[PDB]
Amino acid sequence: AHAFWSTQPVPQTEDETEKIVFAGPMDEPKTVADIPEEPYPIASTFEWWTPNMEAADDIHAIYELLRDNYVEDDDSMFRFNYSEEFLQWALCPPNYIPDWHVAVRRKADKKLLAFIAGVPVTLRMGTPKYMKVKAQEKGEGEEAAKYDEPRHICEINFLCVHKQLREKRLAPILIKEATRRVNRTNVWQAVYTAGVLLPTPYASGQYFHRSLNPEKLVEIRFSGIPAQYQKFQNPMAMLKRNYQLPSAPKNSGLREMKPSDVPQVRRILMNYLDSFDVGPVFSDAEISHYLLPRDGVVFTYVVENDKKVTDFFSFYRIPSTVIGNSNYNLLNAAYVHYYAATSIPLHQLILDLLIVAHSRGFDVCNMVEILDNRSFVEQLKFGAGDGHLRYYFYNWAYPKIKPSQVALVML
Ligand SMILES: CCCCCCCCCCCCCC(=O)SCCNC(=O)CCNC(=O)[C@H](O)C(C)(C)COP(=O)(O)OP(=O)(O)OC[C@H]1O[C@@H](n2cnc3c(N)ncnc32)[C@H](O)[C@@H]1OP(=O)(O)O
Ligand SMILES: [Mg+2]
Repeated sequence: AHAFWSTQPVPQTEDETEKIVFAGPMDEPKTVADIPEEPYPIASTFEWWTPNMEAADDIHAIYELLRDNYVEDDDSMFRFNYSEEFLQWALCPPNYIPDWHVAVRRKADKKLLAFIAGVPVTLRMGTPKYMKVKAQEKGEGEEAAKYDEPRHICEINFLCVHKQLREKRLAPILIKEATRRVNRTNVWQAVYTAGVLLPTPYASGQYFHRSLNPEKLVEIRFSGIPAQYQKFQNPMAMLKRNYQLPSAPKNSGLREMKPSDVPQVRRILMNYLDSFDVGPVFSDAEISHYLLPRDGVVFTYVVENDKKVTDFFSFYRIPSTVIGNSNYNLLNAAYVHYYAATSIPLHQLILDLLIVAHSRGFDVCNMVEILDNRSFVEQLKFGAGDGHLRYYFYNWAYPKIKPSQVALVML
């Protein structure tokens, strides 16, 4: 059934995954000198290209590929429209490796046909808590702890093959060439997410959506007027009423994050993320990059009490193209990013996220049920959507975990 994935160092079935008791590698330990130094062969009408993320045209090329060919919902009504500013942010974190960004161009006209991106991430990915307990019970604690140290790996995103080149087996060639470039830098695991089921996730969760401009969401058929709002004489005013929000944040002490906040946000986030099995470790430079406000891209607020940062939240923007509607072209969505609460209940922190997003013109707030996101779904009127996000590793055995034990937000 899987001509390419059956060749790769990943768990092949759920049955195999339910047998995994320790974290660790799947593949032959290899070394850098064993890996081919030459790019993977590709047909003579194509060429490999390494975009220059400091070049505006190169970012534009990648932008147009993804605006016209990247992921859609399952009914082909919405397609992501990541902005050029967001791709420069997401692709160029501290100490990014230019060669981990891999593209195929048609050699004739230099048309971008395919793309995949890798960035560094420092991930805790040792054996999870529930499995470490079984280990203790069998007298296998040392095997179970072997790979506890945070590891410097590759996070993969933005895989895309142009619609005219679909189902020609171009994606496996792009994946093999990214793997080669990453293994040439002495990194042997990756982490990625997908909406589709592939062999084989270590965690899966639903997406949730909090309506901020319900009249537009209904108009573009992102949501409907739900059948129950029919027993009512007037269905939309009632829907607006249901989702209305304050005009200003309710936490006194909330403000935008500034550079001098970086070391306090680092400490409070790192302490919070320790409570999850799988999660990133960020330096001060990586907190600056991922969390300092950037117009149109990432939005971050802290709660300051007695001149100390005690809580914060962040959200990022990804608009979607609305595939043909006469009144609207764009869905403006905010996505819950990292957060940490120490002074107030998480629901009261995240209400201010919704208030800020709504006053900044966002139509919906989205999240996956990772972190402690399930703890504010009902009070903040999030509803499950039709999608899921599945988390995967390349070359890493990992016991199945709940999505509430995952702390890596993927952009
Ligand atoms: C150590 C470092 C390792 C670095 C790498 C780690 C691994 C990273 C892995 C990538 C993580 C990406 C994370 C994200 O960005 S997920 C977002 C993926 N992007 C999209 O959905 C955009 C819209 N669609 C497309 O652009 C194309 O349909 C894609 C490119 C998805 C497939 O193109 P196409 O439809 O033209 O097909 P093909 O004939 O060329 O190839 C068919 C083979 O491709 C396997 N397939 C299909 N979908 C995916 C998928 N999402 N991840 C992995 N594999 C996938 C499929 O099972 C089959 O293999 P097999 O079933 O026959 O065995
Ligand atoms: Mg193809």
